[PDB]
Parts: sequence; C-alpha cells; structure tokens
Amino acid sequence: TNTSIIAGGRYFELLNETVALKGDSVNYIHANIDLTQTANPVSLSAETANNSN
Amino acid sequence: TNTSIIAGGRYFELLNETVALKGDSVNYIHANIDLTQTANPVSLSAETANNSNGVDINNGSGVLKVCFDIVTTSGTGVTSTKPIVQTSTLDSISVNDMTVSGSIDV
Amino acid sequence: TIKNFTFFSPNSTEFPVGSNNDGKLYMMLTGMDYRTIRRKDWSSPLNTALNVQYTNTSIIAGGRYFELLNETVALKGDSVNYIHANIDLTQTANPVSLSAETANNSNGVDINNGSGVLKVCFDIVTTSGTGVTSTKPIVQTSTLDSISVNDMTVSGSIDVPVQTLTVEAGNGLQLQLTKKNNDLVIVRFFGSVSNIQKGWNMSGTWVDRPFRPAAVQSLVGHFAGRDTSFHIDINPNGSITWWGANIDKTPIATRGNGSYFIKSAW
Amino acid sequence: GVRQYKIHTNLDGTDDKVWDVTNGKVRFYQPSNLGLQSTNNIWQSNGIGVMGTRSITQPQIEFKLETFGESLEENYQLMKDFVNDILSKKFVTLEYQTEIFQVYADLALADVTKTEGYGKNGTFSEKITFDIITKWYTYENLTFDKIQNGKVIAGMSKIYGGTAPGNYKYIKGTSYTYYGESDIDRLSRWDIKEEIFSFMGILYPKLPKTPAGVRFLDDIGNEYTAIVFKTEQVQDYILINTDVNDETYQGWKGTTALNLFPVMDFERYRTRIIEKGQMELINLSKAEFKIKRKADFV
Amino acid sequence: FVNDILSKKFVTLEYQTEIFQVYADLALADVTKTEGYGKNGTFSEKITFDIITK
Amino acid sequence: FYQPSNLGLQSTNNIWQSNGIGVMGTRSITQPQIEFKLETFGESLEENYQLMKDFVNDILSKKFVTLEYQTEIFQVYADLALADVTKTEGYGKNGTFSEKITFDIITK
Amino acid sequence: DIKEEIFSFMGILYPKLPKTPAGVRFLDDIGNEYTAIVFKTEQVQDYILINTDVNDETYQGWKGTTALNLFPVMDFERYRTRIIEKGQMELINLSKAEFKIKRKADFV
Amino acid sequence: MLEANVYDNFNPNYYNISDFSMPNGKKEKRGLPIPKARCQVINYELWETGYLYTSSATLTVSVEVGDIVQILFPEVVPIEEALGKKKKLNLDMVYLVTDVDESNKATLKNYFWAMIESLDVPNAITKTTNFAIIDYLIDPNKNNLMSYGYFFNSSIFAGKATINRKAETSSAHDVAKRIFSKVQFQPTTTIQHAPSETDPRNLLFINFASRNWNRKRITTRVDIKQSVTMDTETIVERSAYNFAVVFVKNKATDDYTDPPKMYIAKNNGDVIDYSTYHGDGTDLPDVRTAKTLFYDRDDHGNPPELSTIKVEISPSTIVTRLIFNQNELLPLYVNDLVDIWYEGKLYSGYIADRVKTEFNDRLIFVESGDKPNVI
Amino acid sequence: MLEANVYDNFNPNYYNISDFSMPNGKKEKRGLPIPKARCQVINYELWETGYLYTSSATLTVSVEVGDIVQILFPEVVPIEEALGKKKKLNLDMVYLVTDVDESNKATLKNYFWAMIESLDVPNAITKTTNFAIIDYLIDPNKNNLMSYGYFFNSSIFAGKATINRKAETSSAHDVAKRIFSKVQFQPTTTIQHAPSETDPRNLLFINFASRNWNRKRITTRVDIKQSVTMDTETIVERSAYNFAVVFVKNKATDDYTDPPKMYIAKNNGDVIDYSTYHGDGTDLPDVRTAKTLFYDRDDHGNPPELSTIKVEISPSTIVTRLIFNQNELLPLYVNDLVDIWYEGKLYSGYIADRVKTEFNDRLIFVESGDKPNVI
Repeated sequence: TNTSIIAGGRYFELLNETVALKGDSVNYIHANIDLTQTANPVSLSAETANNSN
Repeated sequence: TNTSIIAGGRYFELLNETVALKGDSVNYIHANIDLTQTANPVSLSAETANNSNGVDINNGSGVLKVCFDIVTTSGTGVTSTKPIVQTSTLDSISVNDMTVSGSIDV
Repeated sequence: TIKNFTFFSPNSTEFPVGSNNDGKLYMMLTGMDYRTIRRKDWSSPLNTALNVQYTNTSIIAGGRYFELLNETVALKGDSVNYIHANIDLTQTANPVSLSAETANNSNGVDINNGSGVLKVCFDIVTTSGTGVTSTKPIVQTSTLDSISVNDMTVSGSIDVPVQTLTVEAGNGLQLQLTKKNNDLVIVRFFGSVSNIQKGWNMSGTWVDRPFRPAAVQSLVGHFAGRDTSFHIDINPNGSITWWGANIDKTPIATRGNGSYFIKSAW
Repeated sequence: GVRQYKIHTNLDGTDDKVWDVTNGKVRFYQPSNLGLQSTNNIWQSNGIGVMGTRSITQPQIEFKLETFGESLEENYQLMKDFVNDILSKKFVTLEYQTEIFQVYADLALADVTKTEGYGKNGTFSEKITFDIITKWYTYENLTFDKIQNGKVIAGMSKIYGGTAPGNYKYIKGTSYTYYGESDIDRLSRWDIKEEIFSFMGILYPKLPKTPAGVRFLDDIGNEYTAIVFKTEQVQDYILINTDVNDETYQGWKGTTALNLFPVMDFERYRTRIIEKGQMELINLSKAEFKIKRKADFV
Repeated sequence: FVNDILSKKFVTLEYQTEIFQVYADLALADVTKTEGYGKNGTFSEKITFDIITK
Repeated sequence: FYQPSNLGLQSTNNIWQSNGIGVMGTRSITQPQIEFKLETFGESLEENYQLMKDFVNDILSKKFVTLEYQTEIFQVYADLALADVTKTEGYGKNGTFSEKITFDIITK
Repeated sequence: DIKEEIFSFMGILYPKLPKTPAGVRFLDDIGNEYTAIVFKTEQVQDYILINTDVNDETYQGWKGTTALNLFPVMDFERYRTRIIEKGQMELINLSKAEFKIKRKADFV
Repeated sequence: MLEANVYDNFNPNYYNISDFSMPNGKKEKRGLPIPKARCQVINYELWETGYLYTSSATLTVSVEVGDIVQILFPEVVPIEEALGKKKKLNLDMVYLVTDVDESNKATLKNYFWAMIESLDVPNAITKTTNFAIIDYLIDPNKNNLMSYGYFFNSSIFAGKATINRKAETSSAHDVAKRIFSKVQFQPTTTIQHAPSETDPRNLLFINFASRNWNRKRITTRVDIKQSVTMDTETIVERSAYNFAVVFVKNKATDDYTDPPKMYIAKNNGDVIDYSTYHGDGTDLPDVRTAKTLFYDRDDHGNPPELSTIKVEISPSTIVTRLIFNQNELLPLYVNDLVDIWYEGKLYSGYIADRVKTEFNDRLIFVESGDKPNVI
Repeated sequence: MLEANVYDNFNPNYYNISDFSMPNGKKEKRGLPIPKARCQVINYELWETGYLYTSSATLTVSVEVGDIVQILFPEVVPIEEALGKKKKLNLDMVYLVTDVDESNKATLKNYFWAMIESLDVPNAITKTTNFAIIDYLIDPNKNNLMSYGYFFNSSIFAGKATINRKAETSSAHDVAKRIFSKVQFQPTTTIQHAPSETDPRNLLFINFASRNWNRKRITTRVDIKQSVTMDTETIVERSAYNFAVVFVKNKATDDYTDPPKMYIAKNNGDVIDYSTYHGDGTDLPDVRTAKTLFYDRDDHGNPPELSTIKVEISPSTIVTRLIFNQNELLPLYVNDLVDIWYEGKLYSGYIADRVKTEFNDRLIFVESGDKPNVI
C-alpha cells in the first residue's frame, strides 16, 4: 500500500503495488533493479528461493 | 461395494458386484475361477453348501470354486453374515509379540 | 462389476495392473494395514551430526515398495525424532519423501482407494545437541486370521483371552477361577468353611458351564494358620464335593491355588 | 485439561489479534447456553404427530465478562480495547478448545454492559452477548489434481499379454512399469461424507474456450448442483466462496480481479446445499479448497 | 449422546415397569450445554422432546 | 451522580438463521438511556431543596445538556436530554435527596 | 375385529386372483365400508407390503425378485382415511394377510 | 387429519383435446390423470361450495399455486341424480391452490368459482332461460379450468333468467351468484371415473344436486346447543328482493327518460303493478327489499312482459343466515330445501354450504324464502 | 437517515403559464422553485414507482397534504436515454404528501400516480397506439400535478393499445396499470435542471427508462439468502392473459347477441382462433388465463383484426412476484428486463419497483412473461 525501500542505495516507493503469488509456497519477494530499463528500472518478483545476488 | 479377493493366488476386485440370494436359507458365497472364460474368468455364486473344490488352476485344468462368505436370509432379506476364515499355513514362525482373540490349539 | 488382475489379457488391453491394485494385493499377502510398514536395512544407516543417512533401506508403505539409497534426513537436536515415509500420489515424479517430526503422526490414509497423503512412521531417532544417541525401529504389524504352524519362537509375549468367575460354592467356601486360552484354569480359594462332611456336595452354586472340566478335578487347599489341609472335587457336571475332614459350626479360613485343564486330548 | 476460549479478530488472517479469554486480563465465564433448539413443526391429530420440516436454532451466547487489570487505568484500557476490537470487525471468532476438540464460532456482538461497581483496582464485571453466525466449525484444506493414467504398452506395462496364459518380463531399464492406477480420477475428487457450512476454492482451468468449474453428485452419482463459468478471456485462476456473508465468484488474470457471477451457468447452480456424494472438476487441472466443516453440537 | 439423537429423523424412548413395556417416538426439542461442573466435570443439563407417537 | 445504569451499547446485524446458519444484514448500533442515582449533599432542608430545584431547572432550561466523561485514558462527551427525574420525601440527615435521573441519548 | 385405537399398521398381503383389485377394507360398528387400501395390478404379485404410518408410508408389490411401487395402481377414491375406527377389517381377494399393528395407549 | 389427492393444474389447454382413443376406437377428450401425490391435511377450514368464504389447510406435501387439491372425507351424502336413481355419494371438496405461505398453509378456492374467473357476461346472454346462462358459464373451450359436463334436473334452470344490475355487462362470478340465489342451489365439484365400463376416464363434473331429484322441503328444528351463528346479509350481499322499481328505455330519447313503474310480490307469490294494490297490507311482506331494473323495448316498442319482471322478485324478507353444527337427530346436506324452526321462529330457505374443521361440521342455511315458487 | 427536498404543491394552475422569459427572450412555461425546506427522513418505507404500495416516512420538518417531497439517495442508477447517451442517474423518489399524522408520519404517493388521479379514459382513446394513451395521460393542461415532458424510446409505445374492460370508460389509473403491464415498464419521476445552458429552469419529467435504450434481457439467479418473498397475483390484480373470449357487437341488435370466438396464445407467441388448434397441447401455456373482450364492428361491419385481438394476450402463466434483497454480485434496477433462476425454476419478466428501508434495499420482479414479443 505504501512501502519505501532502499536497495543498493536507491530509494523507491511501492504505492498500491500488487505482487501475484504462487500457491502452497514460500514466496520470496524481490526488488529487482535494472538500470538499462530507463523508464522503469525497478520491478518486483515472487520467487521460490532467496535469489539475492 | 469394494472387496478385494485373492483366490488361487489370483487378485481381483468386487466393485458394486451384487449376488442374488435364496430366501430362508444359509447362502454360501463362492468365487468361481474358470480360466477358459478369458474375458470374464471370475464369477460369484450363492449356493446351498460350501462347495469349495481345491482345484489347482495354476498347474492344471478345471474350475476353482472357493467359498468366502456365509449369508443367512429370512424370506425378505439378510439376517446375518459370517466370513470364511483366511488360513495362513506356515512352517516355522519367529515372532516378538502375539495377540490371540480366539484360541491356540497346542 | 468384477475387475481382474492376475489373469491373461489376450489383447494386452484387458487386465492391466495398476500400482494401487498391486499395493492392495501386497497389503493382503503380508497382512498389513495403512498404519504399519515392512522395512529392511540391507546395510546400516549412518549417523553424522544431526543427520541419519539410510544407505540401503527398503520400505513397503500402503503396499508400495521403494528404496532409500544414500538418503539423508536432517534431525532436530536434543529431541526424539519420529522418521516418517510420506506418500503423495499426485507428485507423480517423486511420490515419496521422508520427514523427521516431533511426534508419531502416522495417519492411516487409504492411498489405494482414496485421495490424500499417507504418513507412516518407521523409525525413532533420539539426539543430543551434537548427534544421534539412539535409534529404535517402529514395530512391523502382521494382522492375520487363522494360522496353522509347526513351530513358533516368541521373544516377547503371547496375549491370550482371559475369563474370570467367582463361585459361592456353599458352606462359606468361595472359588475365584481364572481361565486362560479357554483351557488352563487356576482356582484361588477364599472364605471360611463350616458345617460340612466328607463326601458331601457343597450347599451353594455349581460351577458355570464354561469353567467345567471334561474330567473330575481334585484341588488341594489349606487351612490358614494350621498344618491341616483339604481338597474339593470339581465334577464335570458342575458340582463341588468336599473331601476334607468333617467341619463343625466354627468356620476355618480356606486358601490356596489349584490348577486344572478344561480340555483333554482331542 | 481445562477448556480454553479465545476471541480472534481475523481467524487465519495475518493481522489476527487474539484475546485469551481463559487466562488473559479480559476473561469470559459461564456461557449461557452452548446447546441448541430444534423444531419438526409437529402437529398432533388426537395425539398422532404429523412431522413437518426439521429446523435447528442456535441460541445467543451470553458470557460474564471480567477484567484483571492492576489499576483503574489498565481496566478502563482493557474494556475499551476489547470491545472496540470486536466492534471494528464485521464479526469475531470464538475458539472453543477441550481435550477432544478445537472448534470455532463466528459471532457478532449483540450487547455489552458498562457499569461502576468496582472490585479491587477497578476491575470490571459485565455481561457480553453474541449473535451466532456459524456455530461450530473447523477448516479442512483439500487439494484436487487432475492426473491422467499413462498408456498400456505391451512389452513395458505390467500386464499378462501375448500368447496364453499371458506374461510380462523384467528387462533392465524398460522391464515393467505400472500404466497407471485404477480410478486415478479419485485424486481430482472430493468424497463428501459430512455436513459443511460452505467452502472456498482456487480453481485452475485447463482448456481455453471451454467452461470451467466444479460439479456435485449425490450418493447415486447424479448431478444435483454445479458452479461453472464461461469467460471471454482465459483466467490464471478463479476464486469461489459459497459463504452466504462473503459470497465471491471472481476470476484472476495477473493481479486483476473480475466478477464472474454474470457469467455463471445459473441453471446448473441449483443449490449451495452440499449433499453426501462427490465433487468432480470441470475442465480444471487443479483446485485448492478450504472447507468450513459443520457440527451443530459439540 | 446428542449427536446420536441429532443423526436420526426421530428417536424411540422405551418405558418399562413390571406392568408394561411401551414406546414413544420423539424428536429433540432442545438440549442445554453449560459449565457448572461437579466432580470430574460431570454434566447436569435439561433435554426436551416433542411427542410424535406416545 | 452515582451508578450509571449502562454506559454500554447494543448492536444488530439483522441476522436471520437458515437452519442455524446466520445470514447477515445491515449493522446498526443502539445507545441505551443512562439512569443515574442523583444525590444532594446540602447541609440543611433549605439547601437540598434549592440544589434539586436549581439542578433540574438548569437541565430543563436547555434543548439538551452535555455530560463530560473523564478518565486517565479519555475525556469524552455525550449530548443528553432529560427523560425523567423523581422527587420524593424519604430524607436522610439534613433532608438530603436520593433520587433517580434518566437521560435519553442524542450524541453519545 | 377392531376394538382398540391404532397409530398405524404394516401388512404383508397375499393376493389370489389376477385382474380384480386386491387389498383390505375397513367397516365401522354399523357394518359400513368407510375406507379401503386396494390395488389393481396387471400381474398377480406374490405379496404386497403396506405401511400406513403418516411419516413413513409404503405400498410395494413383489413378483419374484422384482419390486413395484403400487401408488400408481392404488384406488385413490376408496382410500378415504388412515384413521381406523372400531369395527372390522376384511380382506379383498387375499388368501392371507400378516399385520404388525402399532397399538395406541394415550396413558400408561 | 384428512386424506387429499394432489394434481397438476387441470389445464384445458392440455385436456380439451379430443385425441383419446376410447375402447370402441371413437375419439373423446383426454381424461384426468391419477394424483401426483397423496398427502394429509391438518389445521384446516374447508367449505364445500365456497358460498361465502375461502378455505385453508396445511398440507403434508408441498403444493404450488395452480395445483388441484381433492380433499376426502370418510363419509357419504344422499344424492338422487335421475328420477329413479338414488346413490350415497362420497363427500370430497375440490379446490384450486391460490396461495401457499412459507409453512405450507394453502388458500383454497372451490373449483367451480375458480373455473369461471375473468369470464364476463353481456346482458344479452340473460335474454332467455337460466339454462342458457349455465351452458355459457360451464365450457372447457372458454374456462380457465377443465370440466367434462354438468348435472342437474332440467326443471331447476328452465325458467326465465334475471337481468344484470344496471342492464350492463357483469362478471360470470356475479351472474352465477345471482342465478344460484334465485334457483336456491349452490354448485358442487365432483371427480369420478366414468360409470360406464365403455369409458375408462377419470372425469370432473359440476353438479346442482340434492337428496331428491324433485326436492321435497324438510321441516326441522335447530337448537341453541348447536352453536348457532345468526347474521343478516349486508346490503352489498342482498340476494333476495320482494319489490322492483322498473325503468324502460324510451325509443325517442334512447335513454331512461320516462318514470319507473313499481311492482310488488305478495306473500302468496303474486306480482302486480304496486299502484293497483287494494289490500290492507297484511298480505304483503313485513319489510320492503326493492331493486332497480332497466329494460329496452322490443322492435314493436313493447316494454317487458309482467312474467319477465315477475322473476326478479319473490315473497321474501331480510335474508338471515344460520350457521350451526350438524345434528345426528336429522342430518342436513348442501342443497337441501328446508323449513327451520329456530328460537320459536320459522325460516324458509336452503343449505348453501357446509364447513369442516378438525372439531366441527357446520351448515350454512340462507333464508331465501320464495316458498310459493322455488323447486 | 435520508435527505429530502420539500416543496409547495407543484400546482399546474400556477406553473402552466408561459410567461417566463428565457435567456433568448422567447416565452416558456414557469420552472419549479428551489425547495421550501431541506429536511431528513427517518422510519421510512419508500417505493420507487408505487407499483403495489404507498410509501411512508417521518420527516424532520412539518409538511402538509399537497406538499411535494423529493427524497435523495447517495447512489446512482445506470440509464441510457438516447441511442448513444449513457448516464449514471442519481436515485431520487418523488412523492405527493397525501396524509400527515400527529407525529409527523407522512403517507406518500408516487408523483406519477398522484398526477393522473380523477382523470378518466373513454374507450375511444384506446383506438390507436399506446403512445396516443400516454400523451393523453401526461398533460399539465389536464393533470392535478405539473409536468414538463416525458421520456422514453418511441418503440415501447408504438404498438396497438389494448381496450378497456367491458369496452367502457375506465380511470387513467386502471388504463396506465394495463399499458405498463403490457409494455413491461413502470414510470419514474425525475427533478432536474434543464441540461442545456440555454434553459435555467428546474424541471420535472416522467420517464420510461432503463440501463439500455433498446433493452437487453439479463439472466441472473436469486438465492434463498436474499429473504425472498414469493406470491401470485390475486384474480383482481391479474395483469397477464394468455387466452381471450371475444364478443363483437351485432349491427342489427346493436348488442352482443352473437356467440363469442376464442383465441389462444401459443408458447412461441402465435395467436390463433382456438377452434383451429390441431396440436398435442405441449406448445400451449401450462395454465389458461382467459379474459373477455368486447368490440364494435367498423362502418363496413368488419369485426376486429386478429392483430388487434393479438395484443390483449401473450405466452404467460399465473404471474408470480419475487421480492428480494439487492445483490452486489449482479445489481438490478427498476425497468430491467430479466430471466431469473430461483429455486431451480426460470421466471421471465421485469423489475416493476424497488423499496428502501433503513435496513433493506429490495426489488419487485413481476413474472410478466411475453418473452417472444416484449422489448
């Protein structure tokens, strides 16, 4: 609903941002930063493991 | 409704299989195995006596008849049911614990 | 309808054998229910820290055969770990998995006729904070109907049926009969006897039919605090005959254990 | 050993606040009646009873509400927080636990008293009354999977084929495999043996351009009701909830929800009353249910 | 006890004395369940039956 | 004022049962009337009569009156309208009054 | 010979002749027929089962191992009442009938 | 508790088809089926004809609006349906279900009154005999409910029919009420299997029958012990008139622009122009019950015949109705012509209806008078 | 609690004067004023159209008989008032105060029904289209209450009008009821400011509107959880007929002296002379609902056209009404054409009314049928 995150020193806000989940699973919610995607550098994902890189 | 039977080492399932009974009688329910009837080798019958024949269907010809249930009727329906005992013929047994509900004949 | 399995399928389409059909067949051959297993360690499991490695163990659970070949189970420290085999038929590629749990959570789920995950405990592994301290297997139960056997060796115990009866035999005499296997009877004498003569039938209740012997049984008793004894005959007809000396108005406490067989050679 | 009561503000929700009303600072004592009433609309025709429809009535539950704060401030705070926590939700859930059961009742506050006749430290001794919504339930989680058997292959499958009396063989790596299972379909079905209040489920459709849902069959295998949909677009999954007070039929495509009710086969949805028999899937690969099991008396 | 009554359309009360052995087909009208226990948590409740065939 | 009859409330969700299963409707709150024990502490008959007369007519002179309810955790108000007041003769020391006053809730 | 009150009855009726109606008739104390439970089957049934209980009634014929619902073939004009009065019950084209009467006692 | 046969609506759209092959091969209308259910009836108030009130009962099987409910009684009624032929007819009460509440309490309308719902009768249908009206009224080609014939002695309906109020179009409900009051019979609905062995059908008939083919008035006595209810018809309900105010349409104005002429019924039945009365008043009814009549002139400008006016009025007073418990000393049945002595007074009229409850069996007697002419 | 705008009577004697100078100088009828008061409404039962019942409310300001009460709801309703133009219309319910008791409890009659009080309609007005009746009915030069126009799709009222019962003069109340049942729309009263910036007036309109300009039947399902009330129309109330008994005035007698001819509506909508039916009965309605019709012959002695008779009857049965709580899974609004699945049965008809209480919001569905012809 209103979550602020700092990842790699980059500040961004999640404002009514919905993440679809896998059923009967432990979902690891990730913030993904791709600076080449200039218009939308941040995206969220729900993954099967902690894939922090 | 769902009964599994092993007769002459042959496994089969009775799934909603109805047996018509004789009224005011003790009905001996038999599993009959005729290997020549390739499409339907097994059939059930309700008989006036235990007509189990001990026919060796795995070594020779013949129809194996083996009684597995005893169903007693009135003129209108079933009054009681008694199963045929399942015999385990063993030689030497090594066991840790045993519970007997009936009796041990020594 | 009749579904046949152990039979000739002339067109190789008639009687295919399903895994659940063989499961039920195997359960029936061995006399197992969904609350037990068949288990064999062909080689010893190996304990390393808080882990048990099943090197080569075969298990039959719900009539389903599988092998644990260098399969390690992580354990909880300072705990009694209950090792379970879990069967989920919907996981087609990997239907079996192992777990270490805080309690015996065997659920008896009928996987061969219905839906659900069968959980069956097969091992109990106790740990310290650093490793395995002891291992105890779960009992493999054989549920049988009528057995014909030549010889048997029992390492534990045989539990046979027990029936009890209290008889107020008359003249103050009380018999407490315990019958085991419907054959061996131990009679315990109680009460105090008075007003009886040798050869006389006692004035009270006759022995109930299920405790009557095939042949007359003479049971020796003793008089408490004395150096004197008596005997009574339990007759096949149920009656009890006094065979001690004549007893007057003063009752003397009667005690003692006597055994007899109900059945003769037949 | 002794019985335990708890008030949940949102049973099974991540935001659930639990008040231990057996051991906490706010306690419930002496439920008025955990029993029930029944009517069969019997008419006597000179003593001869003529039975009508049978109906159960669940009475309201009134409890003695006592506070155990160590000061006036704490006791005022406990009353205010407990009551407003109840008042802030559409309903609240009472957990009733003994050595033989752990059951729930969805309740709605009917009345609460507030007075001044204080014991030591300003403790409260009041009366709380609840209207019944769902009395005595448990949740049961069930998964249904549409699994298909393999094919029967002469030379691979366990079958006694070929020349009479038939055979199979053990051939390294190809040997014998089991074709499938008899009634593999049972793994996609709900075997209904008990009473329920309602159910909730996540349905995963299989084929596109084809209606999807679930059907219910009675003990003699005849369909008596079904919740089936025909959407214009493929949905990732469909969420259903037959709860009369939170009834939902919605399709999900990504993170977007759509009301699928206008697109249901109304003629097939004869009733919500689930009978003994079985539930089958309609064009679903999988379904995940959360069933609200029912017990009128416990 | 309660669920055994509740599982049938009706239940039958047998009333036996030295002079008669009679029956009554009954339907549960109400049953109470409270917490006011005696020794070992024994129940003392009220059960009412509607008459069908008395 | 002593012993408020009830500072609680009632609620309805218009629930009707379909064989024990509750079907919820609209939720509504009802605020009950507040009845208090009204006591005077005048040192004479004259003072007590004056107290009763002044208090009651001060309430009666307004469209409504406001009850302030203060504790260590809140300071709240209720707009009330007099529903009834008793006046009797059953005096304690110095002709003190012990009566009943009821208020209807406007804004609680 | 009906001298007492009855809640209901169960009967096994043995028909004689094929086409003619078969069942039972009830006569009052003045010898008049007021009601009758009668069936006109195409084939002679080995026996007919009747249960008159208001809450669980049944009218079933048996020929061999075949059960037949007799409701369609029952005389809906003659079955005037299930309230059996004092008088007598006669058989209609039956060789025999076996009844299990649920006797009525208002007080015991 | 009563037994009842429940049926699907007796829809004429369905049954009024002559495609049923009779045993002789000839084609007849489809007969009715067997009941769809047999249930019991409790907490009831059932009226035989529906003369005054609708009926109600709780049924043991769920019924719906449109169903037909035939309620059976383990009793008979004496009926003579032809000059020689006397029978003991089973008492049944046939209704249409008009409403069913949540508790399975049904509102029941007597078949005959339900059958003729929404049918209108122009005044022109009243031009000849009462039978012409009856035959117009009972017809499966027009009615909402099926029927297979009507039974009665021809004589009852052989007389001149009375006109509609204000010489206007009236409802079949109002004209039937009018005629039945005049002839002193109320209809009953019957379900029977065709008596001939040639006809296997289950049929429904409308009947105007009593214990005697040519009715014989019964003189009896009703006692205070019989829980007697005594009332008089409201002016809206007024079913008997002893005096008429007659308007005749003037040909020139084509309107009722001429003064009315008044006619009186004397105690003996004679009807005369009231302006010619020369008696002392002891031979005329003890109250006046006037009605206004409107007629047109024939093609010759003739006003109505005295014989046409005569049938509108009769020697009768304010109609008293007595509702009382059936008495075993002399049982009465619907359509009995009676002379009742109640509390020292004589009342002449007929039995219009009968009501059955779990605890009562009551008759409705209507003091219709018309003793000198009624048959 | 609801908000309400209270007004002095919308007296046509006052407002039906074209002396108001519009912004362009041209003269138009006087517009309505601003409310005389804004009050609140408590303890109410308010019906949108007044299809079956009158409304009541306690108002916070004293009102009097003749006042106009516009009750506002903080909700909208979807309406399409022209082929392309869709809007979300504020839900208001406009009434006339007919009674006020001592406690300020008002009895409220829906504006439209109050407007047409005491107006009569001779049968001659039914000679052409339904629109001819509507235009006669809604007129500030005749009505008791003011109005500034009526809105609807022409197609709804473009068909042949049905005749009055007994071919007589009927009240505007009865003819409007008849027409609305036939077209399956009930009127709504609206108060709005003239949409054009050229017109500053506050106006009142009568509307025959729904969510779609050319209605599309909605198929839905009503559940037992929705506190369903199920009833059938009483014979007095009967609004649908599937069969007709037709009388044609004979020229020589100038009276209905010839036998009637009967017409039936088949399930598919076809209407034929009933004497020509040659089917098995499975294609006809499962109950018969007959009505009597009366016509005159034209100047050539021609009886009515089948197309004139055809409009009186339709494929329909006994009209069931379902009153149920609004459902958020598929909300319904007044004038929706619907197919409702309730307890395993299909009911075809429309939403005739809607009721608002402090705790409920309910729809009245009328099983009008006529599925093959209704638009």
